Amino acid sequence: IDFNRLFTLPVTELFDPNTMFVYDQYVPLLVNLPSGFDQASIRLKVISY
Amino acid sequence: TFLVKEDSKNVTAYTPFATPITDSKSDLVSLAQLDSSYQIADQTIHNTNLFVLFKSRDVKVKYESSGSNNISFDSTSQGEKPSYVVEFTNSTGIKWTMVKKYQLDVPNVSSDMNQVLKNLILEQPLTKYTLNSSLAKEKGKTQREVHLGSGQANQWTSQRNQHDLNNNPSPNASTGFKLTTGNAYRKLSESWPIYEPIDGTKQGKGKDSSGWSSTEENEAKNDAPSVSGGGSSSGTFNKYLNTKQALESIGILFDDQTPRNVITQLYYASTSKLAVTNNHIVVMGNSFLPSMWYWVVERSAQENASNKPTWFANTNLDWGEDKQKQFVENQLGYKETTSTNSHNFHSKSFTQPAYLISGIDSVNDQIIFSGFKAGSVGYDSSSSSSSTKDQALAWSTTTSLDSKTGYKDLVTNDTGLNGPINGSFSIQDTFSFVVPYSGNHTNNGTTGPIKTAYPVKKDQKSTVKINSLINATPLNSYGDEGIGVFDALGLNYNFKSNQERLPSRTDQIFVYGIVSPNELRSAKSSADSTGSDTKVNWSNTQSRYLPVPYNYSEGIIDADGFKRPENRGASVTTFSGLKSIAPDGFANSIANFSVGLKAGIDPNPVMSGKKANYGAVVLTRGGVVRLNFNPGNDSLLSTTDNNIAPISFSFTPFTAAESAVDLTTFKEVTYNQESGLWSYIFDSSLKPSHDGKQTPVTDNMGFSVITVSRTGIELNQDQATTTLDVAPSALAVQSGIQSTTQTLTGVLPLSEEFSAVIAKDSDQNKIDIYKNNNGLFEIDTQLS
Repeated sequence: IDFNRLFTLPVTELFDPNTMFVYDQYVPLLVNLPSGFDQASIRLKVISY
Repeated sequence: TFLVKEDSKNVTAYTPFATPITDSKSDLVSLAQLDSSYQIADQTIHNTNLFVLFKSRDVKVKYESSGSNNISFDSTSQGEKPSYVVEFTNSTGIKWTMVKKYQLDVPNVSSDMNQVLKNLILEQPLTKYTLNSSLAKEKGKTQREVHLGSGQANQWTSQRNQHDLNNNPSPNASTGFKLTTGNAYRKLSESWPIYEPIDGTKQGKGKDSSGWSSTEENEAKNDAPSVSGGGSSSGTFNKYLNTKQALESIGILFDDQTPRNVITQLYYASTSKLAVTNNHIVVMGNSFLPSMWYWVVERSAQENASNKPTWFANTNLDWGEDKQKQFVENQLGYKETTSTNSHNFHSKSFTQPAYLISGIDSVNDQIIFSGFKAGSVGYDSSSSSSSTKDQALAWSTTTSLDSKTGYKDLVTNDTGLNGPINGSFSIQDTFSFVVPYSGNHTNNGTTGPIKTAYPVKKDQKSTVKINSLINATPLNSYGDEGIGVFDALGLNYNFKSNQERLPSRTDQIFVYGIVSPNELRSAKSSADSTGSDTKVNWSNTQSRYLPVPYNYSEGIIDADGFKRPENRGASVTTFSGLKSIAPDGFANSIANFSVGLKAGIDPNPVMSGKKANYGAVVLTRGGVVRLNFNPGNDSLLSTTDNNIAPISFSFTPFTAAESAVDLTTFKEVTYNQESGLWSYIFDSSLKPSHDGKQTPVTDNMGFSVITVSRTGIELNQDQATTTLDVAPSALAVQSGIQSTTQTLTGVLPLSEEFSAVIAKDSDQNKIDIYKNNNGLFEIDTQLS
């Protein structure tokens, strides 16, 4: 995984505090998706941090 | 992500979880567009790019005494393989791509340089199996023997004024050591032998390359034949040692069983360490054999330009005080040159020509170096005759007993400045090897001022040929006498109420300093110079007398002024007599070794408005040295009182655990920015396959790791610590990571309180995760 990129910064700005869902740009860095996939169909909820 | 050198050419990347990245094993030699003979010598990370030093096992260099281009690659023997430094970057996983490629061209030689080189002679390198008695050389002519002659004993007091030795109390002081026998001395075009004398007082041939090749080499070959395959070599080994295996392990290149010439050896060894700054790339030699030059490469250099090194002989260093430099220079060789062809380093106006570089690193755009000063003195090549014929001209420069206390006064003390003075002196119920008096002082009272002079007779002045030599060790005088043993072990102390160890300013001299980008630009200018030699000035440098631990030698248990009667005995007085009990993988206990200099920025916060602290650690025989710098000035750390020793250097002794570690097996030195800790990695695979008696080594498997930590009050911590008066020190400690079976690949400093070790115990890899307890390790069986 890419810790050295955007995982260097605190957990704070890795997800929306109000909705508790991981921001839509960070999702491809944590999920193994197939070719030509619509990233709108999936979402990552934060259960603990 | 972490990088791991799998072998001499490949590099594999590993994730922070100690897992390898797939399709990351890159052959950087191929990627750098270099042939199979090339292997990675050193690697460093600057900016975000990988900087790699490469050197070929096929390199051959030549020295021709005639012409303009005196040093050059032997193109005729398919040895035109210069070293290269390559910048590599990530275009992605990990995909390496070459940025810039810099070649390391041979040095430029001036007419003034070539006059010294022409007759320059070099001692065969010190090996793991070289004994005190190998280094031992036959004692030379006495002070009165040279200046007055034989049967002139009764006229020292009378005739001494005429030879400028006015009021000298040492007629029997040795003028040097004979080059008739002992360790081989060879010219840049000549080659060293795989044989080392067991007793250098009676076995070797010295500078007589002709006498060795015609008769002695055959006796050496018959006495010390090499192993062939298994077993333990069926040879007598009574007069000589076969050290071909030890030679190869320190980087000596061979054509079958014959080592390559001195210049080739010198070259290959000079391209060993790498340092990178925003504008420059610096390459320096290794700790095993002396370096006469160093490379300063401007990073903006065109892809097909030739990068020439700068000679050490032009690099003027600050030895501390003006006097401290003269002691080194006045012994380099004789001046005046009433001959013609009496050319040495001092006469052609150079500085110290060689160093045994322990390391090079960079912090905050500054280059940091250290290392021992290689022993370089003059010698006689008269060939009919003069009294000093076939003899090196060296003497002890240790401070006299009556000297004023305080570091500045001890090191500036005029004792042994121009010539010899130390011998053997009975004082009260004890003795000394250091001269008791300096200046006007005598036991009776005071007389005229005491003079010393270069061991060359004013009558034989013209018909004498004083040329130059360089030794493999930090020692200048190899003469078989007591003062040499006391000078090498540090057993010279004064008898005054407040005891201090009297320093030597020529034997066992540790050099260190910090170089700015502009001081590097001067060194580049010096290297690219056309006509004359252009001198370089390095200002933020210092020197220190750092001798080997006395306890590494049998018979010595303390260092004090009072010496026991048994300590005056030739068995614990001479080099040929002294026995070694040294555990640090060296048969000798008299020559000092330094390795792995690594600088690092202190994580601990500093007073607001003050720059972040940084220092460096290097490993020496018997302990750890710490190098202290002031970050506000980017200069060496200093103090107001001159009576205290420069606060820019501190030395902490090793314990049996750290002394047990074989320094010749140093692999890599690392620095954790978060921890503020240094990890010294030793690969036991770097051990030579066979000893001096061609017996196979049974301990050449495994590894060991030492941790170095900052100790003492550090600068700019609070308003009290804005200045210091004590040298902040370091602590060498055997970490807890070690093996005697597994063959190490690399150690990932996984993250602050953890570390991973990659090794092979059959052929298959094994990842060992150790729990880090701020420098101290213990294996976790639960983390596989």
